[PDB]
Amino acid sequence: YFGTLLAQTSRAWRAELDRRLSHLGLSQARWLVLLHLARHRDSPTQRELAQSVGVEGPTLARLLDGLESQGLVRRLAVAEDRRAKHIVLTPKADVLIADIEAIAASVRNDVLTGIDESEQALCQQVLLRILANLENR
Amino acid sequence: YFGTLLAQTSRAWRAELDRRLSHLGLSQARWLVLLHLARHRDSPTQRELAQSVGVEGPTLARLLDGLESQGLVRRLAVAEDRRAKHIVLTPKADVLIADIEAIAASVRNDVLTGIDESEQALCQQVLLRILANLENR
Ligand SMILES: [Hg+2]
Ligand SMILES: [Zn+2]
Ligand SMILES: [Zn+2]
Ligand SMILES: [Zn+2]
Ligand SMILES: [Zn+2]
Repeated sequence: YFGTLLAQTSRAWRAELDRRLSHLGLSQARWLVLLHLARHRDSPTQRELAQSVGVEGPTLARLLDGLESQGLVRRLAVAEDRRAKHIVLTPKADVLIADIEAIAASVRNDVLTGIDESEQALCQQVLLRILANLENR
Repeated sequence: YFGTLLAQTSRAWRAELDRRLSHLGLSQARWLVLLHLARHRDSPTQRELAQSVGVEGPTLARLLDGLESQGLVRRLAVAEDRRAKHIVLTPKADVLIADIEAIAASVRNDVLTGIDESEQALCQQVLLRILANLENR
């Protein structure tokens, strides 16, 4: 049950990151929204962020209210022809994102212990094909 | 962001299974509880099932109320020295589980298209080490 092994490994890794991030009080998915904002250079729309964070739109709206309440995000227009609200991080958020990335790097280091760089690369190519098979549905 | 590629691939595969199962009206995780019951030979406790399905206990209790309401599961004692409630499938559930497994096999077939048996095996060994690294925390 290949799909089950993938889901279990993914759940275990996100549990471990949620544990290492637990001091930050960023409950529900909220730290994972921040992490994804930190990682893309474009400012996403709500629709784009929900896609990548992996959550329904109405769920993201609640997550975003939380982060916005804490002064970590704003919903803003970003171009003369991008008038919809885009989600942008604030300067306040930067000491926070720096810490979240450092902790996410720590979990990545530790969970990859003992795994060969070539085998990691091969594992990634298998996952990318599974994803293309799904996305090309 | 290896962890992100794993989570995205896992989310895409579970989305696809949820799509193929959508006619069965087994909303929230409920079909995934059934699938896990179908796949283990022992009857799990609530604690065991929550672990493997990947959900908090109180969340599983609601999922289970749903399935129990539909006559798909019972919570029962299973031994003279296993007096706690164990979750058992009903005979009613069998035409249902048969269909869910057939559909889960279809998704597995299709998402593995183009991926070599050796590379699948290698991918699984990488995931198993990541999981052991996490479980040996
Ligand atoms: Hg892999
Ligand atoms: Zn913490
Ligand atoms: Zn992202
Ligand atoms: Zn359906
Ligand atoms: Zn199971």
